[PDB]
Amino acid sequence: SVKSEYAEAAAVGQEAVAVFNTMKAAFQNGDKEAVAQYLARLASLYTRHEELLNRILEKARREGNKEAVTLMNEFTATFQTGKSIFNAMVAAFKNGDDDSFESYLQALEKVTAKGETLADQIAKAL
Ligand SMILES: Nc1nc2ccc(F)cc2s1
Repeated sequence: SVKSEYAEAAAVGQEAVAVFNTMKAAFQNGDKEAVAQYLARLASLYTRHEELLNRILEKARREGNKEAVTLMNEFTATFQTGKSIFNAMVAAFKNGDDDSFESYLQALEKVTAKGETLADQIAKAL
C-alpha cells in the first residue's frame, strides 16, 4: 500500500539521519576521507528518498487523498530546502571551507528537525 511505501521511505530517511550523524562526528574529528565517503553515501540516499516521496505524492494524487497531497506538497517543498542546503555543504567540503560546512550542517539539522511533525502527520493521513 501507499502506507507501507511511506514506511519504506521513512526508513531510508532514518538511514540518512544515521549516516549524517556519523559524518558530523568524522567532520569534527578531521577525518576528511571518511567525510567524503559519507557524503557520497548521503547523496545516493537522498536521491532515493526524494524519488520514493515523489511516487507517494503522485499516488496520493491519483487516489484523490486531498489531505495527504497537501501535507506531502508541503513536505516535499521542505525536503528541497534540505537538499539545497546539503548540496551547499558538499560544495563547501570540496572548497575546503569548514566555516561554511559547519553552518550548512547546523541549518540542515534544523530544517530536518522542523519537518518531523509533518513527517508523522503524513503517516497518519495516507
Ligand atoms: N531534512 C533533510 N535533509 C536533506 C538533505 C538532502 C536532501 F536532498 C533532502 C533533505 S531533507
